Amino acid sequence: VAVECREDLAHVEAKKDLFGIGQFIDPADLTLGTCPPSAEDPAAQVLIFESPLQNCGSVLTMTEDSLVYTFTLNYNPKPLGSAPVVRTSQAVVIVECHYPRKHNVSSLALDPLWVPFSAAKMAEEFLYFTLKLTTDDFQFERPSYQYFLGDLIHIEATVKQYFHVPLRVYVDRCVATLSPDANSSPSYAFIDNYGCLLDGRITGSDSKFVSRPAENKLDFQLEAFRFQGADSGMIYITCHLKATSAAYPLDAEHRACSYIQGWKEVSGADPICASCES
Amino acid sequence: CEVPRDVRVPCGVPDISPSACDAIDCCHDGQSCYFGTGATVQCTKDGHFIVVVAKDVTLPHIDLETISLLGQGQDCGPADSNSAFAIYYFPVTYCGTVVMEEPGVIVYENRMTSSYEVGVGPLGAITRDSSFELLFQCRYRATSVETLVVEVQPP
Amino acid sequence: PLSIAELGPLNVYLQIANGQCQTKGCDEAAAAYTSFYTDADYPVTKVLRDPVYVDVQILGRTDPNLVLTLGRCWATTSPNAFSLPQWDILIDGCPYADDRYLSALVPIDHSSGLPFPTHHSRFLFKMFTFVDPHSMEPLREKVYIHCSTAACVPGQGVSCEPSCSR
Ligand SMILES: *[C@@H]1O[C@H](CO)[C@@H](O[C@@H]2O[C@H](CO)[C@@H](O[C@@H]3O[C@H](CO)[C@@H](O)[C@H](O)[C@@H]3O)[C@H](O)[C@H]2NC(C)=O)[C@H](O)[C@H]1NC(C)=O
Ligand SMILES: [Yb+3]
Ligand SMILES: [Yb+3]
Ligand SMILES: [Yb+3]
Ligand SMILES: [Yb+3]
Repeated sequence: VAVECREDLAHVEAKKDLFGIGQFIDPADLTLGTCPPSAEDPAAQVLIFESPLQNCGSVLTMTEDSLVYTFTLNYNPKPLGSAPVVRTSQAVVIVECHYPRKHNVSSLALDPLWVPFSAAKMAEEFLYFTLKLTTDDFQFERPSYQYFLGDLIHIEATVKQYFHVPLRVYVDRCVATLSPDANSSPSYAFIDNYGCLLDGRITGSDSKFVSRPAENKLDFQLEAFRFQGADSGMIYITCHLKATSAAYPLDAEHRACSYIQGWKEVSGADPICASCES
Repeated sequence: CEVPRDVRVPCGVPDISPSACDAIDCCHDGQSCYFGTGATVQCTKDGHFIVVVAKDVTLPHIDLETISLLGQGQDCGPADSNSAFAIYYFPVTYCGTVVMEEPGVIVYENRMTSSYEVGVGPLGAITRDSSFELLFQCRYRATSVETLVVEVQPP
Repeated sequence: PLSIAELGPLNVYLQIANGQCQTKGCDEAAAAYTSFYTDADYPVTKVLRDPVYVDVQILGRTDPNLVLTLGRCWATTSPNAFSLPQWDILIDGCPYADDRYLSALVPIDHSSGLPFPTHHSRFLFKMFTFVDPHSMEPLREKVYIHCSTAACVPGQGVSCEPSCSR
């Protein structure tokens, strides 16, 4: 008598010579649990039972480590002939199939995919500047751009702040001509050398810068002149403007100068214009 | 520039020419200007940043609640946006923007960084959020040239 | 009486399905487990935050009395289930609470139509990648998933169903 505990069915090879006494046994008076399957075996004398693990009255039990399937193999022979005499005893065999119930089932590799972002964008823009004429108090526009000889042409230069850091504007160069072309002769560079207002030095005029009403603002006054032989009074003033933060120092290039009996400029920082003596 | 039309943020002005729209990292279609794929940064004469970000810049498409600027504040959050993009609009003096000087340029710099969360357990650390970083500058040009005209006559 | 006895095998396997939609508006939870990956599909590239469906099944059984319950389920970088780093997925069947991308069990079997539905145990979570514990930058080392299981038979009399703090 032997057993094989397959995954889904049980195979039970019982012996015909169950008692081992050279006797017939089994006039179909035997069952495995409640089912009595018998596969004819006329050569090995082994009656082959088969039964699903949960069938034929199997008892499923459990332990910390194992499951169990129990089958009751029963043999209850009927009396043979017209008498109650039974030749052999009943038989019972405990059949247990244990199964490990705890398993660490794993999986194959999964490749994690993502895409980080890193870049360095950039964009550019221009500041806002204006050069304009002013009335005699530097507060309002003077659209009457016509003046007489010797009159003081009041002029404002401004850079517009908006939401920028506080700025300071400078006049780098200013040339006067009789045509819009800055290189057209005649020309007169009345502001040069990084803001040196040379007119006050050259003509002795009262041409001079005016203290900044605002850092983004700059003011000055120019004495009117013409050119010898010029029939028209038109003068085409062309300038160049710079602007930086007010945190930037007053230096040899970012200055605004005028020769007022010497050099005293940008509202007090006089020595900065020391290099206008050239 | 295959942006679906229901989420197209416009650039420039309706009269903007195709060349002007392409010169500012925006795409044209013959009748409109809208921001293209990726991300874009633009600057304006009034002194503000324009930051346009698409949700596809990173994988996974970052849940927009997690991103913050270099500095924080009320005016430092997202502005009007849509399902695919987000726009940040703020002065260049705001939200931790750094300012720098160059002899001929005024530079503003700001960097967006998303805080991608790291999850921690007793035996290790993981994450499910992709990192984000966007450095950008605005560079305003000085050295503007201006001209006016007068007339002078004898007294 | 005699007490003949022998050993008996029991096999379980864990596989990955696919949350596809054969029609617009399909149920992703039920559609997830309509097909699974073969070994040739691996390494299966998966995006971060993506859903990951997991099916555990008892193989080759005709016993309807077995209910597959799950203990600890976790993930590591290597096939060694005891390697580091690790991240928990399930605890005693209940989800690992210290994870805002929470895991969840999916015991849809009233409509799965599969035979012996209690032999299967299914759950999903969101894909991740491991992070270096000192650089805070995510690594590119493959993710491996592992579980621990138990055969929880009602005949024995047990409440292995996850009693969880929801
Ligand atoms: C199947 O997976 C389980 C995990 O659920 C494995 O059990 C784990 O076994 C390790 C030892 O290999 C245990 O680690 C130990 O932890 C204690 C503290 O709990 C520590 O003092 C020891 O030095 C050691 O590090 C781990 O705790 C344990 N986990 C659980 C939940 O019990 C099991 O080994 C795996 N393999 C099987 C079951 O064949
Ligand atoms: Yb044990
Ligand atoms: Yb036993
Ligand atoms: Yb969200
Ligand atoms: Yb909007």
